[PDB]
Amino acid sequence: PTSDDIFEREYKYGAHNYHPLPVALERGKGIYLWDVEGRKYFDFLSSYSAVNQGHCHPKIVNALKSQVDKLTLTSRAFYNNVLGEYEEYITKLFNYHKVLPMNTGVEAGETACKLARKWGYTVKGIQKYKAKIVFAAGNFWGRTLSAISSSTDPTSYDGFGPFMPGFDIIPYNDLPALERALQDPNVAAFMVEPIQGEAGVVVPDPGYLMGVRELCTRHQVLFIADEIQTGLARTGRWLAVDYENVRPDIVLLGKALSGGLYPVSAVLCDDDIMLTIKPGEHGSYGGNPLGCRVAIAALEVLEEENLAENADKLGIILRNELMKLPSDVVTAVRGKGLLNAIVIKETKDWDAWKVCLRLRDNGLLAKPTHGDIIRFAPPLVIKEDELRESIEIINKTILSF
Amino acid sequence: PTSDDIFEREYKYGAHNYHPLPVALERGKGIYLWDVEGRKYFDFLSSYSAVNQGHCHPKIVNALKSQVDKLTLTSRAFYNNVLGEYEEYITKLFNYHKVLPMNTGVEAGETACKLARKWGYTVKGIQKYKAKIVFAAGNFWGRTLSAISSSTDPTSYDGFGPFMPGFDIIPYNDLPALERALQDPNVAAFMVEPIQGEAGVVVPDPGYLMGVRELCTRHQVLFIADEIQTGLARTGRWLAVDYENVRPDIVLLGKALSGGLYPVSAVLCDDDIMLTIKPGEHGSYGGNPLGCRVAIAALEVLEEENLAENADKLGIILRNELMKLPSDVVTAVRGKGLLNAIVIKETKDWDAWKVCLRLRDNGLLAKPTHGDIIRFAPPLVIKEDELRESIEIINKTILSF
Repeated sequence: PTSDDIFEREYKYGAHNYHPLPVALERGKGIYLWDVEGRKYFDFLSSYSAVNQGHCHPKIVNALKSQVDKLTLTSRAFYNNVLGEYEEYITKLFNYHKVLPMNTGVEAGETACKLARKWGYTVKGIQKYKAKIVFAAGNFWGRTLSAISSSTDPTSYDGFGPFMPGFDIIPYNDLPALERALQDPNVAAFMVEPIQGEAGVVVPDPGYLMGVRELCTRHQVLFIADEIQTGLARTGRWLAVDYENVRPDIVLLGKALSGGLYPVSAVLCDDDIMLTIKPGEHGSYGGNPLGCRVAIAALEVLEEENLAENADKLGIILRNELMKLPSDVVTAVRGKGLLNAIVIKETKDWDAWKVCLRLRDNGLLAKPTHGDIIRFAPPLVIKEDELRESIEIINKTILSF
Repeated sequence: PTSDDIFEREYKYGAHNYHPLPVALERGKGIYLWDVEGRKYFDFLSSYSAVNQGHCHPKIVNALKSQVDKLTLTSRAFYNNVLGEYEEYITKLFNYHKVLPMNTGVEAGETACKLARKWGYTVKGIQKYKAKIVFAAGNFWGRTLSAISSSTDPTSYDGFGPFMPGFDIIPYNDLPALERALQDPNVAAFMVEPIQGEAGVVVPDPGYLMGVRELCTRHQVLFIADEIQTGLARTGRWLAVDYENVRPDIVLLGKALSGGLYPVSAVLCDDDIMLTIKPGEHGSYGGNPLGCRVAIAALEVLEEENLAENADKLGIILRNELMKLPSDVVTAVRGKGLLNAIVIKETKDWDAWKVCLRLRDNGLLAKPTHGDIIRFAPPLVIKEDELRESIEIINKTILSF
């Protein structure tokens, strides 16, 4: 079964909702992926930060193998013995009272919007169904009807309406725009990524998150920080918001929360928000004992291998080296920790897709995000010499055009 | 760590979005659950049909353990070697051209609504954002803002608006009401459960699904059958719709699709619907190689152990025996296969909660659904003598009041 056969079979029997980079992977371990032909690649996407710990981390694998023989799912009609250990662990780790467990990132975002609205009505005193949520242009939090109703990307929402009302959109990285938007007393929450991943690793200016915190507090608005991609050591801190020492009202986690072994996501917040949802009023596989064992292990790997500090150090090296590329062809380099992107001067001859095809040819896997943006985001377990070898692949590729 | 300690820890550190039956489970195998005190229970919920194959089926466990060491997640930016084998398998099994993989049931329902709307606009020719979707009262398909916008249960939507427009609701089990609703040419789809699970195992009348098929065809409306709970042998056929030999336009699968080992869900339909979504326009962990290995195994267990035929035979026995209970206390018995429920004459002295507490005391786990409905739904691997022992527990419990 060749790579072309894999491409062809999916084309026959699977929906056409993606056009992946033409490479067919069979095995992953740490920073490396192997295709069915046996070729070896640096993984410079890390499954959008879901494998921050590297592919198939043995401690996370071992947690899954141990728990799968015991109990994998009771549903929340009953209690399982694991969920509470995990809740105590993660809430103490991030210093919120409570966690609401879900499965995918978009489910955590949906839960956050529901909390915001219930809190708006029952605590802030907004009149029923006037509550607003404000989002930043370029945000991405998944693909339900609600999440695409807050999107400014036409490919995500065009042809899928009508849309969820009550969602307002302002520019990213713009404190006067947030201040203006929050003059409306019916706003219940502002949801924002500390760095916008799918928009192309858009890093806001120093001080933006501090201003977001202050403005949300000043106007009695919940600050929801979406760290589903940026959290869990990817940017060089436990949360990307830690760079500005700000405490969001709601923090969303996902992706790396399982090391890529299981869909686990989390909504963290204090009692005054969490308990506006009463028994029977929300839920989901959420909180199952298998995913909880996996996530405990995945978090322990992050702390025990000091991956945030490694991501900080190596991300400095990565951005410094990438800035040595010619401004003729690479027009920007941006990122924090090991979440980085370059922008290429797209001609009609070359574009980010062709660059990623050639990087693939040269043993490195990256994906383009808008026709001129390429993300460079290897697992945080990468070592300095591996990183420098990968950078030289990048340099060879870009300078080969 | 006692059962009371487990209750207490979750109360401290977890959201209060459930009030589970007070029992703390540590181990599951086949039809049985064990709590942390070591007590043994018949599982008569089957995690809402996610463990149709029984808890921890060894073939599904073995598929997970084999694949977790190889590769668990590349994301859909690249191809993995497993997804296509699974797509070919499941599409050939249910005889649709294509599958769109997702993770949770509500994500499959969201995908279905998105397909319906895109198809409405781009194929049926509905004007943009006039498309309607019709749902049946009592439907349940999860807890996103969209799904609660179609709900008629106030606890699911009250305090969480404003709501998704374009969703219309008619009575269940009512062909004249569907016919009336479909006179509107802007209706793109009707979504319906062949038996409504969370509503209390509401079985529609013989011929309802045939009439739904005919009316949807007559009026150029997509018939979306939600078999996330009813499918995969639970009701005694591969799909609950097979009892009426009808072919929906979209079939949703979930829950048992993984044997409870992994959140896997599926959207099945033919090219003329599926391919209205283009690359970049929808997605998600969806289609990851670990979940695909699990789901292949889980489907093979269903076919190889002939669980649909077992569910049919034993469900006949279960309903016959339950009907022997006095009409003074049990006012209805309903179900197909091993998806069944009883309705109890709730006084102020007794209610379904107290019944389930006592069943728990007597070694059987069931959950109440509306204050007077108790579901009886053990895994399909149950044997006749185990089923009769469980029935006698039910009889002892109900007659003890």
